[PDB]
Amino acid sequence: LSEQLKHCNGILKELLSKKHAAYAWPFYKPVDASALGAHDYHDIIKHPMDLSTVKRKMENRDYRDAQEFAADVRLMFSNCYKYNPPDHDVVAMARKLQDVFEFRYAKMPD
Ligand SMILES: COC(=O)[C@H](C)[C@@H]1N=C(c2ccc(Cl)cc2)c2cc(OC)ccc2-n2c(C)nnc21
Ligand code: NI
Repeated sequence: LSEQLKHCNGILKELLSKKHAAYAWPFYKPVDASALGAHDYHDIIKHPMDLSTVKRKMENRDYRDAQEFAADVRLMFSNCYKYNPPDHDVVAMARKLQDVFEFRYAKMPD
């Protein structure tokens, strides 16, 4: 459980690492809707999430189990799949980052 959360922290660090930066970078910080001209973003996405928030929650010991952590990471991807047309580049980047997440998350210590 402590062990499971360390696995989660390792994943998080990987998702933030240089190795994945080419597709992970849109997920590094909260969506700035005004900056992007996306004035409908917060009407469509009721629960924003991003990797810096996941990181803060982990550093603050907010996550009590792996399932809670996974739910936030997956929310982040779902927000992207909900807001953007499925043929947009940002969606391809999300799918690639999600593949990295899901395959390593699956190796949960038990
Ligand atoms: C106008 O609509 C947008 O730009 C989306 C809201 C936005 N697209 C993008 C986006 C659009 C095109 C490319 Cl190639 C990459 C990211 C986006 C860009 C960012 O730059 C700091 C941060 C977040 C996003 N992002 C995420 C995550 N989900 N949607 C987006
Ligand atoms: Ni889940």
